[PDB]
Parts: sequence; structure tokens; C-alpha cells
Amino acid sequence: SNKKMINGGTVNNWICINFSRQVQDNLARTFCQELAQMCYVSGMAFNPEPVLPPVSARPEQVEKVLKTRYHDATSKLSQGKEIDLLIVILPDNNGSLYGDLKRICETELGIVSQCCLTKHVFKMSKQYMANVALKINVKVGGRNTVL
Ligand SMILES: Nc1ccn([C@@H]2O[C@H](COP(=O)(O)O)[C@@H](O)[C@H]2O)c(=O)n1
Repeated sequence: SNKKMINGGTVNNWICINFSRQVQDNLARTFCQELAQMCYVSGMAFNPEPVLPPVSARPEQVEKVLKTRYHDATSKLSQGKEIDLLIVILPDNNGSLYGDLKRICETELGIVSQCCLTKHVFKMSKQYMANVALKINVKVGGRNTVL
């Protein structure tokens, strides 16, 4: 028995920001679609479409891109609704980016985030997707089985 979802959480509103120069917009798009699909079939409610298309940014502009995209996506929502998830694509070797990302999301935006390395985005294996779905589920308030 591999882990499974007991209670699937809900992601009605999500966006993706990409920080990897090896990843074009369409690949980010396709990756997120596969991830959304896995989350759904595993037992989550998960909108197949993001609030806004993926955007690509340089790691040096992490603060600016996050706050701007957060503001723009939120303003697009029905009044009172919030962004449930930010998917972030990172270079395999990203230095301080991961930590900066987390501090901003956790303590400034108050948004749940899931980071995904470029290497995994290119591979898009079903096992990887399943694992990330499990992580996302816990983060949005769902519950998974224990081994
Ligand atoms: N300081 C860190 C810690 C994790 N990561 C990476 O982020 C991923 C998981 O991100 P989450 O914390 O958002 O679940 C992994 O696949 C991992 O190797 C990183 O790139 N730098």
C-alpha cells in the first residue's frame, strides 16, 4: 500500500509562477495541467484551469513577481474568494530562491505554495505527480493515509 488521500482538499483557485529559464510558458502550462489532473483523480476538488496563465520571472525579482501576481490574480476572483495554491517552478539549483519564496508566501502573502524542480517538470512521471498531489492535499487541509 502506497499512501492515498483519505479526505481530498479543495483547490478552486490557483496560479503558477516559473523561475526556470529552461521552461517555456507552454511547458509550465502542461505540467500544471497534469498536476491538476492527478490531484483531482486522487480525490481532490481541483480546478483544471488557473486564475491567470503561468508567468516567467527571474529569481532576482521573486518579491516583485510574487506580490504583483498575487494581487492581479486575487483581483480577478469573485469578491471574498482567495487563491488556494501557488505552484512554483524552480531551477534545480536555485540557491536562496526556495527560502525567499517560502518566507514571502508564509509571512507576507499567507498563501500555500508547492515548489517543483525543473528536472521533474521535464520528466512529468506519474509517480512524481502522485507524490506532489499528496503534499498539496495536506497543505490545503486534506488528510492522507499513513503507512
Ligand atoms: N531549500 C530547498 C528545499 C527544497 N527544495 C525543493 O523543493 C521541492 C518541494 O517543495 P515544497 O516545500 O513547496 O513542497 C523538492 O522537490 C526539493 O528538492 C529546494 O529547491 N531548496
